[PDB]
Amino acid sequence: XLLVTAGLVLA
Amino acid sequence: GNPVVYFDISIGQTPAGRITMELFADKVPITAENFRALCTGEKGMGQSGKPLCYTGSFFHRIIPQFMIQGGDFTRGDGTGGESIYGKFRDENFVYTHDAPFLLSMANAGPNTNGSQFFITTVPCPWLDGKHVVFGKVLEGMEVVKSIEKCGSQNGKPTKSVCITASGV
Repeated sequence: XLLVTAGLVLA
Repeated sequence: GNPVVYFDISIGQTPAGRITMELFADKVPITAENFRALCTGEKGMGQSGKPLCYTGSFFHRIIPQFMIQGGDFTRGDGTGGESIYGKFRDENFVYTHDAPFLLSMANAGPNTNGSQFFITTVPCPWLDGKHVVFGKVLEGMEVVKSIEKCGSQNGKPTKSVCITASGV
């Protein structure tokens, strides 16, 4: 999807 | 009252210009101070053995019609970064992602703020209550748009986007 993570980018 | 900081940006080897940002230290003082100090580099060397500073780091993940993400000055790929504090808690969710050109913290879940951040290029309300919004772009909106156009659906930039200088 549209997330803003740090390490495991998800959907 | 609110600090104003800047990034000078190169796209490839070509200076693109400057993004100038207001930090909402009045409402989000801990989060704003972390970002301000990482722009100046004034806290010096960090726990990762690298300068606590955005200078030289890249926008490593760029998604058109979503946002531009940077601030990983320790690993350069989204797996690193560190705050001046050594992760920190989500300070508050006073501000919402209701506009493009807002600055907000990337994280790896609740209370995991480090140095990574993003500048929105669309409203991102699905992120409200999960990412701490702490400032906005004052000038250099067109530079953000130029960075955004360097994005991809998998987030990998099509051209490197470097913060060649940062500070107050």
